[PDB]
Amino acid sequence: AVKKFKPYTPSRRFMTVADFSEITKTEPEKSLVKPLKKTGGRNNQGRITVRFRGGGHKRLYRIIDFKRWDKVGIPAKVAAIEYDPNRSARIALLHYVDGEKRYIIAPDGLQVGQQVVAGPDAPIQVGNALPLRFIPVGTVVHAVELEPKKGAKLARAAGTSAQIQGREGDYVILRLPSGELRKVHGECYATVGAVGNADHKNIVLGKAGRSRWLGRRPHVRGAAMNPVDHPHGGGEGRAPRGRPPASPWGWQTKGLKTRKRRKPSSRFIIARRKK
Amino acid sequence: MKRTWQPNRRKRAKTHGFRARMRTPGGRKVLKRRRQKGRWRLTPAVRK
RNA sequence: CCGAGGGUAGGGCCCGUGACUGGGGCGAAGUCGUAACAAGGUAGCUGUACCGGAAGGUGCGGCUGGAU
RNA sequence: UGGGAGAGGGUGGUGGAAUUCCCGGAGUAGCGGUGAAAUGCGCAGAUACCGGGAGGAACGCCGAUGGCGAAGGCAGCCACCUGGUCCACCCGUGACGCUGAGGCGCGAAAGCGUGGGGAGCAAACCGGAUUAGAUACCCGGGUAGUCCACGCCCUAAACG
RNA sequence: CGAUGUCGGCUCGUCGCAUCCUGGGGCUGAAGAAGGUCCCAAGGGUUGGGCUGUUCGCCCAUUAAAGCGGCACGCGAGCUG
RNA sequence: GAAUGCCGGCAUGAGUAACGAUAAAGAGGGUGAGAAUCCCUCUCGCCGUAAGCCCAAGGGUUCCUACGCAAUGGUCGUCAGCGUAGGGUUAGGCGGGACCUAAGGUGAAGCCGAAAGGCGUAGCCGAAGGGCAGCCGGUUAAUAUUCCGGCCCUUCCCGCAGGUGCGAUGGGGGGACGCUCUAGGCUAGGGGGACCGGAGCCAUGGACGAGCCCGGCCAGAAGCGCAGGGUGGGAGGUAGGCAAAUCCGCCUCCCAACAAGCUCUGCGUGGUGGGGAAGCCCGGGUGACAACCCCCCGAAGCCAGGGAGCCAAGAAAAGCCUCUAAGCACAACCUGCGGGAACCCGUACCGCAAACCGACACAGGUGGGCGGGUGCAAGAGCACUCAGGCGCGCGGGAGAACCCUCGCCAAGGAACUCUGCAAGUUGGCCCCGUAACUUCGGGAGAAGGGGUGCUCCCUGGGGUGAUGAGCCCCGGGGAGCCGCAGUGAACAGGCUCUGGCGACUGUUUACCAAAAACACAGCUCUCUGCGAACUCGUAAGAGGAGGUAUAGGGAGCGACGCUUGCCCGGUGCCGGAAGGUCAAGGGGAGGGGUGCAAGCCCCGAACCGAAGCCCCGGUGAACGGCGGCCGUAACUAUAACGGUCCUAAGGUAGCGAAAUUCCUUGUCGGGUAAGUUCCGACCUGCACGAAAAGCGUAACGACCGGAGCGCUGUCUCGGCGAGGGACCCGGUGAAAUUGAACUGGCCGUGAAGAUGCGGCCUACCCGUGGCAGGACGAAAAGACCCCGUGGAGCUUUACUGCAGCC
RNA sequence: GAGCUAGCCCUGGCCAGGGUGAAGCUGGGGUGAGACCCAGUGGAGGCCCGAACCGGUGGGGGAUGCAAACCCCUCGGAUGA
Ligand SMILES: [K+]
Ligand SMILES: [Mg+2]
Ligand SMILES: [Mg+2]
Ligand SMILES: [Mg+2]
Ligand SMILES: [Mg+2]
Ligand SMILES: [Mg+2]
Ligand SMILES: [Mg+2]
Ligand SMILES: [Mg+2]
Ligand SMILES: [Mg+2]
Ligand SMILES: [Mg+2]
Ligand SMILES: [Mg+2]
Ligand SMILES: [Mg+2]
Ligand SMILES: [Mg+2]
Ligand SMILES: [Mg+2]
Ligand SMILES: [Mg+2]
Ligand SMILES: [Mg+2]
Ligand SMILES: [Mg+2]
Ligand SMILES: [Mg+2]
Ligand SMILES: [Mg+2]
Ligand SMILES: [Mg+2]
Ligand SMILES: [Mg+2]
Ligand SMILES: [Mg+2]
Ligand SMILES: [Mg+2]
Ligand SMILES: [Mg+2]
Ligand SMILES: [Mg+2]
Ligand SMILES: [Mg+2]
Ligand SMILES: [Mg+2]
Ligand SMILES: [Mg+2]
Ligand SMILES: [Mg+2]
Ligand SMILES: [Mg+2]
Ligand SMILES: [Mg+2]
Ligand SMILES: [Mg+2]
Ligand SMILES: [Mg+2]
Ligand SMILES: [Mg+2]
Ligand SMILES: [Mg+2]
Ligand SMILES: [Mg+2]
Ligand SMILES: [Mg+2]
Ligand SMILES: [Mg+2]
Ligand SMILES: [Mg+2]
Ligand SMILES: [Mg+2]
Ligand SMILES: [Mg+2]
Ligand SMILES: [Mg+2]
Ligand SMILES: [Mg+2]
Ligand SMILES: [Mg+2]
Ligand SMILES: [Mg+2]
Ligand SMILES: [Mg+2]
Ligand SMILES: [Mg+2]
Ligand SMILES: [Mg+2]
Ligand SMILES: [Mg+2]
Ligand SMILES: [Mg+2]
Ligand SMILES: [Mg+2]
Ligand SMILES: [Mg+2]
Ligand SMILES: [Mg+2]
Ligand SMILES: [Mg+2]
Ligand SMILES: [Mg+2]
Ligand SMILES: [Mg+2]
Ligand SMILES: [Mg+2]
Ligand SMILES: [Mg+2]
Ligand SMILES: [Mg+2]
Ligand SMILES: [Mg+2]
Ligand SMILES: [Mg+2]
Ligand SMILES: [Mg+2]
Ligand SMILES: [Mg+2]
Ligand SMILES: [Mg+2]
Ligand SMILES: [Mg+2]
Ligand SMILES: [Mg+2]
Ligand SMILES: [Mg+2]
Ligand SMILES: [Mg+2]
Ligand SMILES: [Mg+2]
Ligand SMILES: [Mg+2]
Ligand SMILES: [Mg+2]
Ligand SMILES: [Mg+2]
Ligand SMILES: [Mg+2]
Ligand SMILES: [Mg+2]
Ligand SMILES: [Mg+2]
Ligand SMILES: [Mg+2]
Ligand SMILES: [Mg+2]
Ligand SMILES: [Mg+2]
Ligand SMILES: [Mg+2]
Ligand SMILES: [Mg+2]
Ligand SMILES: [Mg+2]
Ligand SMILES: [Mg+2]
Ligand SMILES: [Mg+2]
Ligand SMILES: [Mg+2]
Ligand SMILES: [Mg+2]
Ligand SMILES: [Mg+2]
Ligand SMILES: [Mg+2]
Ligand SMILES: [Mg+2]
Ligand SMILES: [Mg+2]
Ligand SMILES: [Mg+2]
Ligand SMILES: [Mg+2]
Ligand SMILES: [Mg+2]
Ligand SMILES: [Mg+2]
Ligand SMILES: [Mg+2]
Ligand SMILES: [Mg+2]
Ligand SMILES: [Mg+2]
Ligand SMILES: [Mg+2]
Ligand SMILES: [Mg+2]
Ligand SMILES: [Mg+2]
Ligand SMILES: [Mg+2]
Ligand SMILES: [Mg+2]
Ligand SMILES: [Mg+2]
Ligand SMILES: [Mg+2]
Ligand SMILES: [Mg+2]
Ligand SMILES: [Mg+2]
Ligand SMILES: [Mg+2]
Ligand SMILES: [Mg+2]
Ligand SMILES: [Mg+2]
Ligand SMILES: [Mg+2]
Ligand SMILES: [Mg+2]
Ligand SMILES: [Mg+2]
Ligand SMILES: [Mg+2]
Ligand SMILES: [Mg+2]
Ligand SMILES: [Mg+2]
Ligand SMILES: [Mg+2]
Ligand SMILES: [Mg+2]
Ligand SMILES: [Mg+2]
Ligand SMILES: [Mg+2]
Ligand SMILES: [Mg+2]
Ligand SMILES: [Mg+2]
Ligand SMILES: [Mg+2]
Ligand SMILES: [Mg+2]
Ligand SMILES: [Mg+2]
Ligand SMILES: [Mg+2]
Ligand SMILES: [Mg+2]
Ligand SMILES: [Mg+2]
Ligand SMILES: [Mg+2]
Ligand SMILES: [Mg+2]
Ligand SMILES: [Mg+2]
Ligand SMILES: [Mg+2]
Ligand SMILES: [Mg+2]
Ligand SMILES: [Mg+2]
Ligand SMILES: [Mg+2]
Ligand SMILES: [Mg+2]
Ligand SMILES: [Mg+2]
Ligand SMILES: [Mg+2]
Ligand SMILES: [Mg+2]
Ligand SMILES: [Mg+2]
Ligand SMILES: [Mg+2]
Ligand SMILES: [Mg+2]
Ligand SMILES: [Mg+2]
Ligand SMILES: [Mg+2]
Ligand SMILES: [Mg+2]
Ligand SMILES: [Mg+2]
Ligand SMILES: [Mg+2]
Ligand SMILES: [Mg+2]
Ligand SMILES: [Mg+2]
Ligand SMILES: [Mg+2]
Ligand SMILES: [Mg+2]
Ligand SMILES: [Mg+2]
Ligand SMILES: [Mg+2]
Ligand SMILES: [Mg+2]
Ligand SMILES: [Mg+2]
Ligand SMILES: [Mg+2]
Ligand SMILES: [Mg+2]
Ligand SMILES: [Mg+2]
Ligand SMILES: [Mg+2]
Ligand SMILES: [Mg+2]
Ligand SMILES: [Mg+2]
Ligand SMILES: [Mg+2]
Ligand SMILES: [Mg+2]
Ligand SMILES: [Mg+2]
Ligand SMILES: [Mg+2]
Ligand SMILES: [Mg+2]
Ligand SMILES: [Mg+2]
Ligand SMILES: [Mg+2]
Ligand SMILES: [Mg+2]
Ligand SMILES: [Mg+2]
Ligand SMILES: [Mg+2]
Ligand SMILES: [Mg+2]
Ligand SMILES: [Mg+2]
Ligand SMILES: [Mg+2]
Ligand SMILES: [Mg+2]
Ligand SMILES: [Mg+2]
Ligand SMILES: [Mg+2]
Ligand SMILES: [Mg+2]
Ligand SMILES: [Mg+2]
Ligand SMILES: [Mg+2]
Ligand SMILES: [Mg+2]
Ligand SMILES: [Mg+2]
Ligand SMILES: [Mg+2]
Ligand SMILES: [Mg+2]
Ligand SMILES: [Mg+2]
Ligand SMILES: [Mg+2]
Ligand SMILES: [Mg+2]
Ligand SMILES: [Mg+2]
Ligand SMILES: [Mg+2]
Ligand SMILES: [Mg+2]
Ligand SMILES: [Mg+2]
Ligand SMILES: [Mg+2]
Ligand SMILES: [Mg+2]
Ligand SMILES: [Mg+2]
Ligand SMILES: [Mg+2]
Ligand SMILES: [Mg+2]
Ligand SMILES: [Mg+2]
Ligand SMILES: [Mg+2]
Ligand SMILES: [Mg+2]
Ligand SMILES: [Mg+2]
Ligand SMILES: [Mg+2]
Ligand SMILES: [Mg+2]
Ligand SMILES: [Mg+2]
Ligand SMILES: [Mg+2]
Ligand SMILES: [Mg+2]
Ligand SMILES: [Mg+2]
Ligand SMILES: [Mg+2]
Ligand SMILES: [Mg+2]
Ligand SMILES: [Mg+2]
Ligand SMILES: [Mg+2]
Ligand SMILES: [Mg+2]
Ligand SMILES: [Mg+2]
Ligand SMILES: [Mg+2]
Ligand SMILES: [Mg+2]
Ligand SMILES: [Mg+2]
Ligand SMILES: [Mg+2]
Ligand SMILES: [Mg+2]
Ligand SMILES: [Mg+2]
Ligand SMILES: [Mg+2]
Ligand SMILES: [Mg+2]
Ligand SMILES: [Mg+2]
Ligand SMILES: [Mg+2]
Ligand SMILES: [Mg+2]
Ligand SMILES: [Mg+2]
Ligand SMILES: [Mg+2]
Ligand SMILES: [Mg+2]
Ligand SMILES: [Mg+2]
Ligand SMILES: [Mg+2]
Ligand SMILES: [Mg+2]
Ligand SMILES: [Mg+2]
Ligand SMILES: [Mg+2]
Ligand SMILES: [Mg+2]
Ligand SMILES: [Mg+2]
Ligand SMILES: [Mg+2]
Ligand SMILES: [Mg+2]
Ligand SMILES: [Mg+2]
Ligand SMILES: [Mg+2]
Ligand SMILES: [Mg+2]
Ligand SMILES: [Mg+2]
Ligand SMILES: [Mg+2]
Ligand SMILES: [Mg+2]
Ligand SMILES: [Mg+2]
Ligand SMILES: [Mg+2]
Ligand SMILES: [Mg+2]
Ligand SMILES: [Mg+2]
Ligand SMILES: [Mg+2]
Ligand SMILES: [Mg+2]
Ligand SMILES: [Mg+2]
Ligand SMILES: [Mg+2]
Ligand SMILES: [Mg+2]
Ligand SMILES: [Mg+2]
Ligand SMILES: [Mg+2]
Ligand SMILES: [Mg+2]
Ligand SMILES: [Mg+2]
Ligand SMILES: [Mg+2]
Ligand SMILES: [Mg+2]
Ligand SMILES: [Mg+2]
Ligand SMILES: [Mg+2]
Ligand SMILES: [Mg+2]
Ligand SMILES: [Mg+2]
Ligand SMILES: [Mg+2]
Ligand SMILES: [Mg+2]
Ligand SMILES: [Mg+2]
Ligand SMILES: [Mg+2]
Ligand SMILES: [Mg+2]
Ligand SMILES: [Mg+2]
Ligand SMILES: [Mg+2]
């Protein structure tokens, strides 16, 4: 439930921040953090390959368990729910009765001090993880494996969820966060419930500075450049695009589909995305 | 104002030094060329 | 010391006036259409919304002060 | 204290009918629409028929000249939370009442903000007819909206 | 074109006379006063402002008058820009 | 003999400009062949959050001493960062290595690439980060946490004693972390003292004083005291921490809990060891048996891994501790004690600068620490001044024009000018008071105004301490004194009204543009289901991202408010398994060459045959576009209305002579005595218009317009004054430029603007200070224009290719 | 060749003093409970004034310079992109 500020500065007008109500522990589990290497959007050549990145706050990566089938049948307790600067979602700290500690991404409604567990015989209860073939049709579900034992790939971002639409042979049918209908293998694990922090998208950065804190450097328009730099470059005074709107590298950028045609997963995508 | 020469011994050695030249094909030909020319010093002097 | 009042500066209220502008009332025989009164020829009125030279039209919901 | 009727309200669930779309089957030359038509859709296989699926909205019969609320209003079904009311017994308090400027709250539709949702419908808008014209009535499309959540708006032939 | 800096202003003048004023005249449809027109005349004089980069022009208040041109549209090894 | 030729030499400009911050000098005495310039003394001035002191980088002997002055030094030189020589840098504890990791680099495994080579896990390397044991004083001409003195401490080896399941590159704990605000107690540092110590002083009217001036400390092991940090204890279970595990993690149980105890650090004290001023006398001796105490102020530093709040969520690895595994338990480790052992490199000097980077002893640039006092509200601001350091390596005169920097100005007060450019004005603090509008924060320091010093008296609260004195910190009241003036000097907003543009803080053309440009939160379209799209790369491999549609890419628009209309014919993109066209390939009717012949060989129709294009649809916050003519109303004028042609459709709301209006200073109104600008309107909008967004918008702006008030040397209109130059004398001494020159005016002429030709007029020879009309003056082989079948950047439905993609 | 400059990476450092006074919290009022109002506490911010530091707005000087971008006066930012 986003928090607002009074207009005591020009930027505090519209700036909004998360309420951080669900957070119960404010410094990470030391055995589960390792250093995040900030890249600046530069590859092993030294070259920028993703423009306008860098200069954001320092961060520690928190190792997340995206393969909960790791520990079938061993219950765990929800110790605490923490802030994670590396994703939109919040994370949950789990004390397994095993003695082992892990992070998972926190689903909406998950309360501290509750048991969660993983496996075929798991309860259809928020926080548990099962293969998709054991989850009742109609159930919303997150952190879904796209292939068996390859790791949770789908529905991870804050507020996101997938719904099971039916089964077909070894496969189940999911509606992705995007609206796409896709067959996903039954043996793929997924956690019942939606991801939490759904008010995430209602956050208003409020000023240029908050963008810079997030590692986002200023974005310069093609129209603001010269012909040497960009298709939209140049022109005496302001100028309409004067050609079909294009990226820096010339390909069209209003409508041009770019999904590779002969991709093998096409056999598994029933219906392309909504909206 | 601030001019272009801002001497720094580590910088100098690690950039123009003997070992730097030897690591690169281009570097070795530089040494080869300066020897052929008879340069008294193949590499910039730096006190290390 | 107070003190008429004079002076500097900033406010509040009222009246008069102002290029131009908004609609309003009125005016024997102008122009366009015909919205309402008959089921007025699409029943009408209605709050609202959007649209249209103009009356009006349409949507949503409501009233009979609606004919048969 | 003991009982009763009820679409009174809020929350979470859930059922079938139907419309549209999507895949499959079977099948051919038109379907749709009107006062009559045209636009529109259809040999790129439509309409009509069968099976499968997705989704939203509204709840047929019961249903009434019915019932509930202070009004606006409220209609599938289930459960939970909650308001008002009526009747019986004649038990308790002992005038504790009526009204009510201000205040406060509720307040159909439309409309507004932020998210979502979107089948059908349908302002605007487009097209086809009609017409002297037709910024309409009629036909084919169609976006807000109509639906949900939270927050505003506070109007009405809010009427008995 | 192996460069003759190009508007206007400011400063500093100097010259022409086809004379704006002052001096001398003839004609007048010159009563006087004040004008008109032409002639002689370059000695001196020929204002302060509003507007615009402006030259020019319009306008305000004056004035005897508020003249017109040349000097590389005088003058940037003098200034401004 | 010419090439703005090349190399060298030497002229001209010229004894000219200049001699590098306007912080400033004067005398006396030395030294010497020679002295404004070297040494000494006295006086004077400048810096003093430095122009002082200590590190770091870079520099590399510049350091100290003696002897020197040819050159270097912008003059001089006896001096020197200069020449010659000799001397000088001392570490187990400081810094680096024999320790650890960061980005990055390298790289057994492995991957990739014609070659060269590119990747790459572990590992290795890599520092101003982690870790780790030395403080005070003395000494040299020059080194010192290094030598010496005092008091401390680390590691390694060996030995002894005591204790223990010892043992690891493996497991675990720890190291280990942000921003802002901040408590308690200390220390650094500082102010005061009528107390303690001191050579002395009494002046010129007064003072022998509770007088002036000087100083009143530093280090220190154990122990102790004060203040902090860190940290629960036991037991049972145990499937996790990739073997094991008594450790760690998880569960249960008992006790403990704002504590205590244990431990660790800071501070105080502490055996002891040091230091110790003014002044006098010659760096030293005295002072001196120096004294070494009290009160106050007090950190940003210490306790520290403290506490609180916040979102943007804040390195690693070793040292260290614990657990065990092989192995070994004659060992091995732990603790205490003792002796022994302890290596390599740096160490001089400069270091906001004459020793570094700028060709220079160059008004520029250069990271970290200390940076005293008094006053001004605070402070690192400002003025003065301590310690300390300097007077900036040409001087002496003169007292012109003119230039620079500065001071003042009668009356007027923007009349200056493109423009109040510039300079005035205002100026700090305290109190009073403060408008439209607003998004309710603001606008606001709005505007405007009163106060401000010193003396005496009364009184209120706080910190310290003790509750009191003293000291220090905030105040209130009354009565007086002086001057032109009390933030008396120095530092320290002029203000208001009204438009345009951009929401805002930010960003930009290093070196002519800071803006209305870029960015920006925010809105929209679009792509992307993850081995994502996209990007770099031949590739492997990377980024994307250890992210997963509330995410990532691309594009436009640009807070917010109210909105964003019509056109899909064309171009783009999107959908359409049909039809048309369609390459290699399939097919082989039917031909051709050759051979005696089997055969060998070549051409080859129909028909099958992808993407692409055609064709059918969709789609504008996709590329884009959004009409003409004629007529019509009962005064006129004007047309709500009509006719017709065309288009894919004919500009909607809002706005409009505009950052857009050509005609144009449109016309009217406002403001002015006067207004091509400005502001408000009108609308025949040459040629606004809705995300290359339309119309508004409080706040903001070193943006660009217009007006007013205040005040002014901007101006009428100029005057005087100061200093640094310009001038004269002594010293040193450039520069571009230059065919040679014995280099006048007019009117002509001449390749059309003549010192140089003609006629005339004028003119004795040579300089110095000045002014800029000419020498078509200097500088730059015109940057405009053209020319060259010259060049380069850029564009596209120019041609032709290539990457990439299908 | 990134010892200048531009961006990013890793690791350190710096920002005198003064002003404004958001949320929250406490207390008081308020109501059925609330919203909310007032005071105190608090110390937010691409907040305000202003040194260091980072800049380079206007003007003057300089123009064979002290300087191949400097000097003076003035001005922008100064807890943040
Ligand atoms: K040109
Ligand atoms: Mg807000
Ligand atoms: Mg508010
Ligand atoms: Mg939360
Ligand atoms: Mg919280
Ligand atoms: Mg770790
Ligand atoms: Mg990373
Ligand atoms: Mg790499
Ligand atoms: Mg990119
Ligand atoms: Mg980048
Ligand atoms: Mg999170
Ligand atoms: Mg699958
Ligand atoms: Mg968002
Ligand atoms: Mg970040
Ligand atoms: Mg962004
Ligand atoms: Mg941009
Ligand atoms: Mg551009
Ligand atoms: Mg541009
Ligand atoms: Mg380029
Ligand atoms: Mg190109
Ligand atoms: Mg291009
Ligand atoms: Mg373009
Ligand atoms: Mg352009
Ligand atoms: Mg442009
Ligand atoms: Mg243009
Ligand atoms: Mg455009
Ligand atoms: Mg175009
Ligand atoms: Mg294009
Ligand atoms: Mg592509
Ligand atoms: Mg999809
Ligand atoms: Mg630089
Ligand atoms: Mg150089
Ligand atoms: Mg550097
Ligand atoms: Mg170095
Ligand atoms: Mg270094
Ligand atoms: Mg270096
Ligand atoms: Mg470097
Ligand atoms: Mg290198
Ligand atoms: Mg090297
Ligand atoms: Mg080679
Ligand atoms: Mg080789
Ligand atoms: Mg040699
Ligand atoms: Mg070399
Ligand atoms: Mg009077
Ligand atoms: Mg009043
Ligand atoms: Mg009306
Ligand atoms: Mg009439
Ligand atoms: Mg009618
Ligand atoms: Mg009709
Ligand atoms: Mg009708
Ligand atoms: Mg019309
Ligand atoms: Mg309509
Ligand atoms: Mg058909
Ligand atoms: Mg067919
Ligand atoms: Mg649906
Ligand atoms: Mg019925
Ligand atoms: Mg009774
Ligand atoms: Mg309502
Ligand atoms: Mg719709
Ligand atoms: Mg809407
Ligand atoms: Mg009724
Ligand atoms: Mg020329
Ligand atoms: Mg020449
Ligand atoms: Mg020339
Ligand atoms: Mg006369
Ligand atoms: Mg005359
Ligand atoms: Mg002219
Ligand atoms: Mg002229
Ligand atoms: Mg004119
Ligand atoms: Mg006269
Ligand atoms: Mg003239
Ligand atoms: Mg001319
Ligand atoms: Mg001309
Ligand atoms: Mg001229
Ligand atoms: Mg000039
Ligand atoms: Mg000129
Ligand atoms: Mg000249
Ligand atoms: Mg000249
Ligand atoms: Mg100009
Ligand atoms: Mg010759
Ligand atoms: Mg030549
Ligand atoms: Mg030569
Ligand atoms: Mg020579
Ligand atoms: Mg020679
Ligand atoms: Mg010579
Ligand atoms: Mg000479
Ligand atoms: Mg001369
Ligand atoms: Mg000179
Ligand atoms: Mg000089
Ligand atoms: Mg100076
Ligand atoms: Mg000074
Ligand atoms: Mg003297
Ligand atoms: Mg002297
Ligand atoms: Mg001398
Ligand atoms: Mg001498
Ligand atoms: Mg001396
Ligand atoms: Mg003397
Ligand atoms: Mg000082
Ligand atoms: Mg300093
Ligand atoms: Mg040197
Ligand atoms: Mg010499
Ligand atoms: Mg000499
Ligand atoms: Mg000699
Ligand atoms: Mg010399
Ligand atoms: Mg010199
Ligand atoms: Mg001598
Ligand atoms: Mg030495
Ligand atoms: Mg030692
Ligand atoms: Mg060794
Ligand atoms: Mg190769
Ligand atoms: Mg290395
Ligand atoms: Mg180190
Ligand atoms: Mg660290
Ligand atoms: Mg050490
Ligand atoms: Mg010690
Ligand atoms: Mg050691
Ligand atoms: Mg170990
Ligand atoms: Mg840590
Ligand atoms: Mg950590
Ligand atoms: Mg923060
Ligand atoms: Mg101490
Ligand atoms: Mg003090
Ligand atoms: Mg006394
Ligand atoms: Mg003293
Ligand atoms: Mg001590
Ligand atoms: Mg175990
Ligand atoms: Mg043990
Ligand atoms: Mg003695
Ligand atoms: Mg500090
Ligand atoms: Mg600390
Ligand atoms: Mg802490
Ligand atoms: Mg590491
Ligand atoms: Mg044994
Ligand atoms: Mg032990
Ligand atoms: Mg060794
Ligand atoms: Mg040393
Ligand atoms: Mg030093
Ligand atoms: Mg400096
Ligand atoms: Mg320094
Ligand atoms: Mg020096
Ligand atoms: Mg230089
Ligand atoms: Mg010097
Ligand atoms: Mg002192
Ligand atoms: Mg002050
Ligand atoms: Mg001097
Ligand atoms: Mg100086
Ligand atoms: Mg002199
Ligand atoms: Mg003189
Ligand atoms: Mg000066
Ligand atoms: Mg005076
Ligand atoms: Mg005056
Ligand atoms: Mg005035
Ligand atoms: Mg005045
Ligand atoms: Mg003026
Ligand atoms: Mg003037
Ligand atoms: Mg100007
Ligand atoms: Mg002042
Ligand atoms: Mg106000
Ligand atoms: Mg006002
Ligand atoms: Mg306003
Ligand atoms: Mg307000
Ligand atoms: Mg202020
Ligand atoms: Mg007073
Ligand atoms: Mg006094
Ligand atoms: Mg006392
Ligand atoms: Mg100020
Ligand atoms: Mg006012
Ligand atoms: Mg801008
Ligand atoms: Mg701006
Ligand atoms: Mg704007
Ligand atoms: Mg705006
Ligand atoms: Mg903006
Ligand atoms: Mg902006
Ligand atoms: Mg700022
Ligand atoms: Mg520039
Ligand atoms: Mg440039
Ligand atoms: Mg430039
Ligand atoms: Mg540049
Ligand atoms: Mg340049
Ligand atoms: Mg400039
Ligand atoms: Mg510009
Ligand atoms: Mg600026
Ligand atoms: Mg820009
Ligand atoms: Mg922009
Ligand atoms: Mg917007
Ligand atoms: Mg979209
Ligand atoms: Mg590429
Ligand atoms: Mg990664
Ligand atoms: Mg508004
Ligand atoms: Mg409106
Ligand atoms: Mg179109
Ligand atoms: Mg189309
Ligand atoms: Mg199209
Ligand atoms: Mg034959
Ligand atoms: Mg077009
Ligand atoms: Mg076009
Ligand atoms: Mg329209
Ligand atoms: Mg509209
Ligand atoms: Mg107009
Ligand atoms: Mg006008
Ligand atoms: Mg306009
Ligand atoms: Mg314009
Ligand atoms: Mg225009
Ligand atoms: Mg024109
Ligand atoms: Mg005009
Ligand atoms: Mg014009
Ligand atoms: Mg006019
Ligand atoms: Mg008018
Ligand atoms: Mg007027
Ligand atoms: Mg007009
Ligand atoms: Mg435009
Ligand atoms: Mg505005
Ligand atoms: Mg505004
Ligand atoms: Mg600004
Ligand atoms: Mg500005
Ligand atoms: Mg003015
Ligand atoms: Mg003057
Ligand atoms: Mg003077
Ligand atoms: Mg003389
Ligand atoms: Mg001489
Ligand atoms: Mg000399
Ligand atoms: Mg000659
Ligand atoms: Mg001659
Ligand atoms: Mg001569
Ligand atoms: Mg002559
Ligand atoms: Mg001629
Ligand atoms: Mg001539
Ligand atoms: Mg002559
Ligand atoms: Mg001749
Ligand atoms: Mg002659
Ligand atoms: Mg002749
Ligand atoms: Mg003559
Ligand atoms: Mg002379
Ligand atoms: Mg002369
Ligand atoms: Mg001349
Ligand atoms: Mg001249
Ligand atoms: Mg010439
Ligand atoms: Mg000339
Ligand atoms: Mg000349
Ligand atoms: Mg030149
Ligand atoms: Mg040439
Ligand atoms: Mg040429
Ligand atoms: Mg040239
Ligand atoms: Mg030409
Ligand atoms: Mg040609
Ligand atoms: Mg040719
Ligand atoms: Mg060419
Ligand atoms: Mg070029
Ligand atoms: Mg080319
Ligand atoms: Mg560097
Ligand atoms: Mg700061
Ligand atoms: Mg204040
Ligand atoms: Mg307060
Ligand atoms: Mg609090
Ligand atoms: Mg600020
Ligand atoms: Mg400047
Ligand atoms: Mg100025
Ligand atoms: Mg240059
Ligand atoms: Mg220059
Ligand atoms: Mg300067
Ligand atoms: Mg200054
Ligand atoms: Mg300032
Ligand atoms: Mg500031
Ligand atoms: Mg500050
Ligand atoms: Mg910060």
